[PDB]
Amino acid sequence: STGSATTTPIDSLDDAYITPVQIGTPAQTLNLDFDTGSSDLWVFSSETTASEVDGQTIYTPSKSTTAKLLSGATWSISYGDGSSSSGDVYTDTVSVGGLTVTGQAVESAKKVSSSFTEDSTIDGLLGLAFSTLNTVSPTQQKTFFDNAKASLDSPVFTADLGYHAPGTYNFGFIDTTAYTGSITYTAVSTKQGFWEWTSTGYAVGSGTFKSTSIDGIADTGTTLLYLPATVVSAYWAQVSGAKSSSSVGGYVFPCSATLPSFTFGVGSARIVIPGDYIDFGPISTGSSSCFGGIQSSAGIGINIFGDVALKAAFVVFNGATTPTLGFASK
Repeated sequence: STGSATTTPIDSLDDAYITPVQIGTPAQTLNLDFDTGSSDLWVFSSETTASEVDGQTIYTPSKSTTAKLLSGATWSISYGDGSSSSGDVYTDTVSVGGLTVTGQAVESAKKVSSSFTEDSTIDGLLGLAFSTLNTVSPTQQKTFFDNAKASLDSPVFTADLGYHAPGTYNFGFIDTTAYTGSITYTAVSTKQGFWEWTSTGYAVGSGTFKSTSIDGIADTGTTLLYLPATVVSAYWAQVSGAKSSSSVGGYVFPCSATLPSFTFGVGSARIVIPGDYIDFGPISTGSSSCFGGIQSSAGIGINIFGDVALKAAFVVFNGATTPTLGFASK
């Protein structure tokens, strides 16, 4: 089998992307944030504290003839941005772009933190990291991809995120019309549960490529590109007036600037992020200070190839027995 679904930016900055997902019988369609950095499929629901729902579409398990309470199971997750959610668990039928999994764990939120409430466009998350990170207790549950894998034509999914435009998540096949040149595959460590790989270096604008190993994760659920402070300083030093602002929480730059591109290495191949992809707009409405899309990872503990980097590429998440990642230009 295969599946193919369009993913759409939630706002004019590409802060996140939502993908429609069918849950239950009859189908209830919710718009989920596909997150290769986590491993829980959780939804706003009829069980979510009413004051914490503000415009999201909710899953109502009592209206699904295929929903079954997973008795005793609870979940609770905290994300790198400080947000969190928790609740109980149902199994139900879940379909993405025509690919159907029966018996998928659907984690129903009883509580969500303010950032989720305040984002009316995201109805939940669909985790695509490794199932070892799934938070359901006492019986850990599998991701949608893990449950689908055996049925797929090939044990892969691909992320093709757009810049200020829709893109595609495919399951079970590689669309050879969706990229240019060849796909370069690179090794993955699953020891931390992530799609963790090692970039071979970077360049800033038209500058020379610096060969240096940068370990990080391919994370569709993180907006920006988080890299070591040395790399990030070298980037912003090429933008007149750019500075790191403790009060804003990162590098800012004059909105009048033209940003240089940023290149990252995948083996001997190179992915070029155009400068415009690194502009996240005014820090507050009407400000002439703009927020940068490349930020230091020094306070995170891990480097994160988030959407800013991934949207410049066609990305293969290869879930074969030994997983690997593939990157192509597009």
